[PDB]
Amino acid sequence: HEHIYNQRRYMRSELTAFWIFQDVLHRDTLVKAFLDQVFQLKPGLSLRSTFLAQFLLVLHRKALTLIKYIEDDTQKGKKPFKSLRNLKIDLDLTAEGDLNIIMALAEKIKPGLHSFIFG
Amino acid sequence: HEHIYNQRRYMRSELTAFWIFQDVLHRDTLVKAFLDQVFQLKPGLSLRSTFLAQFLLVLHRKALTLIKYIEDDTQKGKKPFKSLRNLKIDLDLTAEGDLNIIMALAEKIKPGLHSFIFG
Amino acid sequence: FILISEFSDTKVFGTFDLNYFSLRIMSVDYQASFVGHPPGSYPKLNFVEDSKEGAFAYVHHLTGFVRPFCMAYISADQHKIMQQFQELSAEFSRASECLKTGNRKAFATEYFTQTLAQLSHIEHMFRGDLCYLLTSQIDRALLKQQHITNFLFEDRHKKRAGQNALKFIRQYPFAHPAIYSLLSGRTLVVLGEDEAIVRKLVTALAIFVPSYGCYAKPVKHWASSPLHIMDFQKWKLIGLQRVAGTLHALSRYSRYTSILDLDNKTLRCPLYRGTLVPRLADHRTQIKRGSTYYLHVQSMLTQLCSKAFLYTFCHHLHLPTHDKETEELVASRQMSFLKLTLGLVNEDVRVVQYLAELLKLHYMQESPGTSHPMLRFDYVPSFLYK
Amino acid sequence: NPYTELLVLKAHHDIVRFLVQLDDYRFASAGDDGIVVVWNAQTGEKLLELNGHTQKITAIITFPLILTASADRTVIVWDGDTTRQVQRISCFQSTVKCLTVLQRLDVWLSGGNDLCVWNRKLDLLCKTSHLSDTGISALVEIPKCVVAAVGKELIIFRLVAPILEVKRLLDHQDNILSLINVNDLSFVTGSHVGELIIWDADTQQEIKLCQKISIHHFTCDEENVFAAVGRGLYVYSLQMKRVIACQKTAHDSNVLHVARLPNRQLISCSEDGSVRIWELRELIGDLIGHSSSVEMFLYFEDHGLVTCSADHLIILWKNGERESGLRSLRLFQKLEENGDLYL
Repeated sequence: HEHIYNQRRYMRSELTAFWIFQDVLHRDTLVKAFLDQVFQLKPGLSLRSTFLAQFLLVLHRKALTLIKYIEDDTQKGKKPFKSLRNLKIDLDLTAEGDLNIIMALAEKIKPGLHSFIFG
Repeated sequence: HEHIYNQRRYMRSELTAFWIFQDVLHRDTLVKAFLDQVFQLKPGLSLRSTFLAQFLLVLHRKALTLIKYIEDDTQKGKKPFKSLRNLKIDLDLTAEGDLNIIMALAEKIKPGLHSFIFG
Repeated sequence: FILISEFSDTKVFGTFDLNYFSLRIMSVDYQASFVGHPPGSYPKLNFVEDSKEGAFAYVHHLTGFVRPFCMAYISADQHKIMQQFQELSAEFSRASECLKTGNRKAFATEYFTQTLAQLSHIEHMFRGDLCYLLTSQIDRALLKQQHITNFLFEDRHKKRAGQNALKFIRQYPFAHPAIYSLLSGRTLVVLGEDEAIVRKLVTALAIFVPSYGCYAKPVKHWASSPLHIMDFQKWKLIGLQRVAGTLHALSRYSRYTSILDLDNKTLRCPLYRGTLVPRLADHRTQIKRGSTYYLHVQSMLTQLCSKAFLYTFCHHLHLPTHDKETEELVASRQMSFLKLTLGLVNEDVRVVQYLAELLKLHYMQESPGTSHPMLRFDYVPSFLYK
Repeated sequence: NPYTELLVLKAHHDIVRFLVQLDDYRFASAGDDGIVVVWNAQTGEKLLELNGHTQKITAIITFPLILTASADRTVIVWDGDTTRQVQRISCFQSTVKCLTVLQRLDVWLSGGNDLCVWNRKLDLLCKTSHLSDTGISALVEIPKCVVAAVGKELIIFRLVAPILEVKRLLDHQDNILSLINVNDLSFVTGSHVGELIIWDADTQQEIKLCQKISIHHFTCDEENVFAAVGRGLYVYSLQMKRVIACQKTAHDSNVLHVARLPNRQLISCSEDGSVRIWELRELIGDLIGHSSSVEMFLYFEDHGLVTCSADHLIILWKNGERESGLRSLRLFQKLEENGDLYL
């Protein structure tokens, strides 16, 4: 949301001519659990790709139920959001650093969420 | 609350004559942070007792503001509680395993909370 | 909301809702004569914007004098139709072949309803949105990727199922041990009269059952029988009725039941004190429109089946790392696995301890409960809840 | 206590009464249908039905072959792995009720109101008696070769020669309902009223016990003997010659089959459909799995025990911590045998 907003700032303020890597905020829990418990299975027996696809499946399904829960929290974009805390305790997303993954995929296959909830 | 309740069950059901260690649920964050960052100070220079007293001070002050927040959430015991989630996000107590410490001290110097909120 | 029609140099017929009310206001003549051939256009097919959004504009020929005839789409936004060009090209370049290798026969209306049914199938399969089709593509490819664990919960009546599951959970006390009995392998014998209530409770609670194999469900809808142990073998939740008895003769099979009474508001199952079922089913939930809740439960059970996959296929657990095996060592080592790494507590170890066994029985012979009717149980005392 | 999984078997449609072990992975259940279906004790799949008897069953046996009599006056000899009738011996004027096989001199016997000695392969007679008017209800072997038999209420003996005798003994009070051997030197009978009497071998009558409603079955534990009276488990000794501590109420209705696991555990049938396990020095655990009256069981040492009833069902009883570590033992074999996981 700050990237689109500052993108609008820099594009506008560079079209009016003749009319920064801030480090990682905080970690997560799903990728720590996943990378914890993947390296106990065997490498060459097609197990890690199966469990990897299960992890990407629960990531995308959490993304789609986050999209549904924002989509029916307001009247599909009528009212402002104002509902982050119950979204974080209900959807097993109390860590913000693990909220950002599901929120990033949800932005990636539904554009315009971060401006609706953050900006 | 289950200990007082089952205590009433076993005392009553043993006074009508002639008229179990379930393991740790889940961990926390304050004691993990505390035990993480205490063993970097020096042992014999009276620093660990100072920082330990600071930790017990923030534990007891969180207990007293939990007592105040329950005490004014309802009208000091008029209405049923029904307010655990905002208590957990406001008071920096989203982990239940770290809620249980402050809630246990709050029960220890204000009796009758666990029956009011849990049972 | 979106429209679909034809072109030629004017409208021929509408197909979406056949010239409906104020949902359709703008003229087709605005779309007509601007989507034809102003360059002059063998199988031409193109895509413009025309800021509603211009859409897929497959140009077709009839050679016969009536040569200009293209069929056109329209929808709300740009990237729905630009992003899905690959699945809009090869479904109108083949649906036109009914008309092309149809009416190419009669120059040397039989396939008319074929186009007016295939085209309705195209708008029905592309009816939803741009996000829903991308999520269904991703879920399609990922369910193609995994192949073992899909049978456990693979199964719009799911809206009516999950909505009655939410209306079950936040409107019925002590449902955590009932759902524990469903997830653990204990036959939830739903008992009570007034058939439709019991049937809706059965189809509501049918989501949580880990089915045996790649066949439909072990659910049974409203059986009326004394239930000796052959229905407890083949069915994991049963819908018995009251007759104004059965409660006394049914309690003789108290090792294999969880007798949930509708007209008495009691049940009889072991003690559940664990944390996995409360996060599958919290008491108060601020989740509205329970199809969302069914997506939440399906997302959570996928993670549970991932934990059962992990516990099943770890080599250093199940294979004994000793000359002579000692069940204290391998049982304590399995228990140390489900406590530390998976993070389970005192009954969820029993749940994952069961689903792993269903996963072994699917992988090994693809027959649990059909040619290997196991029926594992335990001697844990059930308590009469009230 | 250890048995925590059960696989119900079903092929019959009359009262199942008989079981026998053939070899140590498979058995045979023969009920009153007159059909004999063999099962697989490892994985509960039926193998083959041996059909052909018309009426209800009376006695089955396993001959190192499945020899089987029924209520009609015939005996069918069978065999494993064939599913064909081998022979159709029907030369009896009364119903054959006993098929006790001498393991010493490869003799098959009968009981249909007389005694007839038969042959191993060339299945002919050897000797015929009459010596009865009611029907022989029990047979047993005994050394020094003598074959004991119950006429109605009299113990009558035999002998064998390349040809028999009579050695009548009676000394009873009611008709004899049960008969058992011990390891050697003795044999025990029991009257219908509850008179448990021990003989030696022949040799002399020994004890004329009282105080125990109706006896049903015995069990050799040669330092002591294990009776089965109406809802009781009254235990009688050999050296001490008195009743070592008993159980006045074991089951609710009755006790009608008792046997003994090799690991110093004692197990009984009942009439309500309940199986229980006792330790000598009392109860351990139930095996509640049958609706109506259980009738007989059998104990495989490697894998589980098998029980039948008068509700047509047959139930294996495996444990859930020893038979679950074999599902995940063939799995890793199959996985590394397959190479990949989806191939």
